[PDB]
Amino acid sequence: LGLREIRIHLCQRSPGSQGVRDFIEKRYVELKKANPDLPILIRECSDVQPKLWARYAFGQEKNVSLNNFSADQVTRTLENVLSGKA
Amino acid sequence: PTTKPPTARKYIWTNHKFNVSGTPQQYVPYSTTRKKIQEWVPPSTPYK
Amino acid sequence: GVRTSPTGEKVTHTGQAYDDGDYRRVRFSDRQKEVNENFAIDLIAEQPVSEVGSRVISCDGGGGALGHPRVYINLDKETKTGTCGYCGLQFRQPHH
Amino acid sequence: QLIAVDEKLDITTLTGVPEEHIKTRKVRIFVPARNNMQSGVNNTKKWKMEFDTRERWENPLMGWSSTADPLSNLVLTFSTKEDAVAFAEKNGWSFDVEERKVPKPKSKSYGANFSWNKRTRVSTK
Amino acid sequence: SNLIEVFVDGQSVMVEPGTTVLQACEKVGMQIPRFCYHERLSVAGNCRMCLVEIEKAPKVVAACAMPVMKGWNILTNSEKSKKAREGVMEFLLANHPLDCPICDQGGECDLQDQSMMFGSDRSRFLEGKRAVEDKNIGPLVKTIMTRCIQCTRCIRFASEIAGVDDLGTTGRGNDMQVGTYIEKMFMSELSGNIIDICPVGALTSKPYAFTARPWETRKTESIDVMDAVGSNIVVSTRTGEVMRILPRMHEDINEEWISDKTRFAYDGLKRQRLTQPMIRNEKGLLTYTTWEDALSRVAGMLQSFQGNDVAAIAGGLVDAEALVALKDLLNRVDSDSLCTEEVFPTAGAGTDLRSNYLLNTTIAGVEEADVILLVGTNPRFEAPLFNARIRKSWLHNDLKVALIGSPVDLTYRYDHLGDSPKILQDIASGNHPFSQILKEAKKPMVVLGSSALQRSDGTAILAAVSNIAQNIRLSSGVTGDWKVMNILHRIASQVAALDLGYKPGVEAIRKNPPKVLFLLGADGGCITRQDLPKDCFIIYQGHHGDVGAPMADVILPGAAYTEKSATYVNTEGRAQQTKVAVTPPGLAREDWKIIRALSEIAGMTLPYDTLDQVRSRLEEVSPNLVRYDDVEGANYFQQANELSKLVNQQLLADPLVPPQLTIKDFYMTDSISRASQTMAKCVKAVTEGI
Amino acid sequence: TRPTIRPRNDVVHKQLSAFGQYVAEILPKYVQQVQVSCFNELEIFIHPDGVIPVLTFLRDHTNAQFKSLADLTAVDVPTRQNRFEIVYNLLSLRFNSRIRVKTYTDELTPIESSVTVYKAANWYEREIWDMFGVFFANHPDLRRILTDYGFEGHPFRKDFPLSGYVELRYDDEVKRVVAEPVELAQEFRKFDLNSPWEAFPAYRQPPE
Amino acid sequence: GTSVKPIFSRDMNEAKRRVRELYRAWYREVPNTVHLFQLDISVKQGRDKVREMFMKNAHVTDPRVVDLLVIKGKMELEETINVWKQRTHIMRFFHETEAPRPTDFLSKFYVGHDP
Ligand code: SF4
Ligand code: SF4
Ligand code: FES
Ligand SMILES: [Mg+2]
Ligand SMILES: [Zn+2]
Repeated sequence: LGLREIRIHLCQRSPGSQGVRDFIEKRYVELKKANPDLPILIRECSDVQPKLWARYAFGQEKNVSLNNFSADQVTRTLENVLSGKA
Repeated sequence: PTTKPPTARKYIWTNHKFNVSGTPQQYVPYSTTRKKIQEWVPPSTPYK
Repeated sequence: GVRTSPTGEKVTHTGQAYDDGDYRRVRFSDRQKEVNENFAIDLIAEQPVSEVGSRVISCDGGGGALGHPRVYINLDKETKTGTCGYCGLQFRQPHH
Repeated sequence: QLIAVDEKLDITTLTGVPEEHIKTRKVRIFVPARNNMQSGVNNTKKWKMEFDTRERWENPLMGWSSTADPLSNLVLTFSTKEDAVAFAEKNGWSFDVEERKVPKPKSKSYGANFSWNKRTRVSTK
Repeated sequence: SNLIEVFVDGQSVMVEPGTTVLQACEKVGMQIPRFCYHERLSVAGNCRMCLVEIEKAPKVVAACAMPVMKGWNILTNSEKSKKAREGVMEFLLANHPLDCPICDQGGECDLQDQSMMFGSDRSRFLEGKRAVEDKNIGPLVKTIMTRCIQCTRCIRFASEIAGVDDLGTTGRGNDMQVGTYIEKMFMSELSGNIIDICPVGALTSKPYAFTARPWETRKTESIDVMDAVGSNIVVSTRTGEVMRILPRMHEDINEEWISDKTRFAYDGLKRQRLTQPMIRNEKGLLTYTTWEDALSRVAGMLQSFQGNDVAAIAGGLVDAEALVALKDLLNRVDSDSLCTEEVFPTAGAGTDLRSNYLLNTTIAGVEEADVILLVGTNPRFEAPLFNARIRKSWLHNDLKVALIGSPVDLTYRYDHLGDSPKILQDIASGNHPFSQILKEAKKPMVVLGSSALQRSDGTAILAAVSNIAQNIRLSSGVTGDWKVMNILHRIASQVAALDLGYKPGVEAIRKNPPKVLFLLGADGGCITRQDLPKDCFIIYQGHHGDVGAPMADVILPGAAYTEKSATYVNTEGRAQQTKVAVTPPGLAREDWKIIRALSEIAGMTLPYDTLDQVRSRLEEVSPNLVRYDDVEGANYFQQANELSKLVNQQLLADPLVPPQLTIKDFYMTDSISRASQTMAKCVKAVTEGI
Repeated sequence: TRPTIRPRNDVVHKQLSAFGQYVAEILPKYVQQVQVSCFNELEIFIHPDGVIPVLTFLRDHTNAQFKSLADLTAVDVPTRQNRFEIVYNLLSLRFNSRIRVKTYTDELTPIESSVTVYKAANWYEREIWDMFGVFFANHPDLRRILTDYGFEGHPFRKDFPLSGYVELRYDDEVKRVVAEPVELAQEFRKFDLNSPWEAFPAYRQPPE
Repeated sequence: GTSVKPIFSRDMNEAKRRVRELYRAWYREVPNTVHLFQLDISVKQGRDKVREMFMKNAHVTDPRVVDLLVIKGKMELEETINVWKQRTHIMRFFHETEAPRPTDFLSKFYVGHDP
């Protein structure tokens, strides 16, 4: 239940990563200022699919597809992961 | 070789030896090169 | 210039002798270790340096076509002698 | 009359190769790099297939170099990258393909050695 | 377009204006014979081997220097060209010494090959040959000048590429000689490339002398790890032994050059090697043991402790596979104390944004820059090929170069603004003329060395440099897609570890001293046992006996970079993989295999078993690590700058001083080069000339 | 030219070119190419379906009378889609001439057996099957000829290792000769002999 | 269409029928091989080995490859029936002098560098 790190894999120019690119361009700064001590790794994918990774205690990690999501849906998913949901 | 002796050289054997196979003088092959990889020697003193 | 190791094994011209704790020594038990006694480095070290009166000397190893390819050796440096890259003979210009 | 098979080519069961040297081998498909000691480029024309390097050890007698993988010297030559890829696939070998490297065209000018104001001017010939 | 039409043996060729006959010939797949021509050096035109006949032209021309005219028909295999080649080869071989059996160039000699291909088969020279005396230019390059053909390739390389004007010719006629005219050593970080460029055996490698022949060596294409440049190399092996290192042509990284540390430090791989697992006996001394016992002890100590009590430090020569393996192993213990020796500022975006710690302009982008500013770095010794590219663009593009830091010699002239770090603030505020110089530049470049970040005020320096870059961005407008912020690394393992989520620096270990410490090749001495509690369990996994090893309780012998197929990330951010040239010596094993075996022994088995699965895990963590030549990436300078404006840590009144000031500090910088006897000879030579 | 250079024979060159044109005209259904080499050797390239008709025509025609099969072999070129090049060498005693007929096949496409045309083809086809794995349809008795009993693989393929996969020794426990994976005390040393400079400009290929 | 020439079978069903006929022939031959070669194994061991060799290639889906495998099996059976093979050749199917090589990761890690 203890969140250790967040990984966001967005492709640079794929159509399906437009929402993730918009989120990172707009609200990533406020998201990082809300969690100053949380690793939020921004990495680039090849054209397969966008994904989000959350790593919990003792090496357990979960992944969720962010494909075709908008900025609002990405924000919803991130605030769900950062809180006691799912 | 009496009328035509061979050429004398300082490195030529002065005593001919026959086939020494089957005897304690037999040739035993071995690698003639040095050890290639040198291992690290740990210190001989305690560390605390 | 043969030399014996602290174990008694004759050290060859290439400098290889088994370590006292090396099991491969057992191949020489009841037998011998073949070692050539004419060390070439010592033999070539005994040859005198030839005095020649030219800046460039030619060496073919002696014997004409029975030697090595003929090379030409520069002898301008008085600090060191001119050595043949094939035979090891040494040449120098008159000094002193 | 023909039979119209519809499956990808696979001949692994007919080559007599042990299972170890089919599923655990990694072949590299590449154009060999020019030997930097020389300027000739005739050895960088074709594609090569080579296997992954395995263990070599000293022979207790004679100190020779010993091997246990039969594919340590096998090198194949191909005219194109696709031919090598097809050969590797039909033989069932996992492959890594490296794109061909070509030296870029360069602008050479003998008159640049003697420039009026540029730094390309040479101090010696 | 602007292309003109020429013919090579009657075949139409469309070439740009200024193209030489040789380049037009190579466009149709023919290589003109050459000795003095090198495509990366200036045109000399002295050897005359490239003489070729132009149709309807009585006199043959030099294909290397002559621009081709429109409508020209180059006759490359006519009688005139062949007879010219034969005459030139005859003149070249008239005085050449009969040294092929004793020459190291034999079997890979351009003179031999071009005599076999374009010359005659016999001699008609009936005179005596000339002999010249040898020159001592250092302990790296062996010199036998009788084999010299007076091509002048070495002089041009020294003048243009290495920036050292110590080589030249003395005398004239048949007595012209190539040398220094005085007893002087040609000691440079790029000095070893004159061996490669030399067509003949006049210049040869001294450490490599007499050991092997070219036809018996097996070629393994791999990647250099002696710095963060990631130069492509070829490892020459014969009968399971590494023989020498040769450059491999990569246009965007190193072209066809390598540094002297890259070329001559391979012999350190043969000394001070960890071959067997070791443990501590009852006397406190290291004793040989089997893998089972050492792994059982490590697994027991791992199961005993948990969480913050477990930590790991990564060294400078660590591959990504072992990095992710160790990260997973400590994550299954609920430990996040995965740290590197190299320090990067974590304040702000930190490691979250990849562009915050990358050479964003890329090495090939240096050739497009108009002005470059270097902050607190000595690129000549920290990244020799990056400095070589800087000098190349300085020579061919009149690049404007400035430096903040100690006034070191960069082999090119630059503006020295000073060493005080307050100059960064002065430039950012606009009180400096270089602020205007940067404002009016079309393609400005700012490079901050990772060595300057190894200071207590490193975050302040990064913030100031980012502020300078932001001022450039806002003032000069948007150039399109051009990146101004750049971080120059010096450690091969740093970028890969940062991509995986390792904490830069080793501050987390001083904040919470751990009971169990994993030294994954850490030989920097960042933490000794004085920084750790008593009875601390220290595990060192590596390949050399260096400062890290003798303070450990269990030693796990690993593989060197020439003994594994491993991934390394460049300063640019380009992932590259090495290949296996030889196998690890003795009982040493692949590093990720050691970590996976340890995880299985401790019961927390990792999900992967093969190298493809390790790379799939790498793709899961950071997908850029499986793109093996990609250098493209998204730019997030705006967010990083905004997050870096949050904290205002102060600068120190200390002049910026790079760790390497002279050549003597360049040779021995890591575990492999410290065990190298060739590097010891180099240091001895540069310390006292003699 | 003269003392050291091989002399030419234009008369045989024209005769062989004319006969190649003749054969190509008579059998357009199967002939794909006809070549004459500069040392006066005639080569005819055919489709694999034409193995029997072309050989029968060359044996039985009054103007051909190639009654002797000199040799039949295969060449392995891994870079081609059709791996195996099947070469027939024929001799005519009536006209004192030789001819070469060439076709192609891959690992799974059978080639028609020629034992009905030439009885000599029996063992040659057996050897081709043994060394390359090319199956010959309607062969009276097709089986290994050169390799050991139970031998796996086809040694003459370019991807077969030179030393193979198994080696033999006598084992005292089982009191028989056993086969085990190969280990070599000294590994065969691969030599890189090819010069980086081109030797023959007359064979230079387009740079693609 | 893929335009491929067959060897024996038009599709996989005739290939399966040929495989079954070859299996029947080998199953019949096994006791005679045990008697003639004076083998120390039992008939059950020989038939289990024949089944193992047949199931080794169970994944094949190409009828041409199946036909070639059947051809090779018939060649092997003809060698065995005619006593062209010797006892060493028959016993090479059992690998009685090769040590059992472990499969788990830890044992391979301990013994050497091979994956
Ligand atoms: S430089 Fe070349 S031609 Fe001259 S001696 Fe050496 S190998 Fe022979
Ligand atoms: S040393 Fe080599 S590069 Fe320099 S002039 Fe002589 S042959 Fe040319
Ligand atoms: S290559 Fe043109 S003169 Fe030397
Ligand atoms: Mg050279
Ligand atoms: Zn001599």
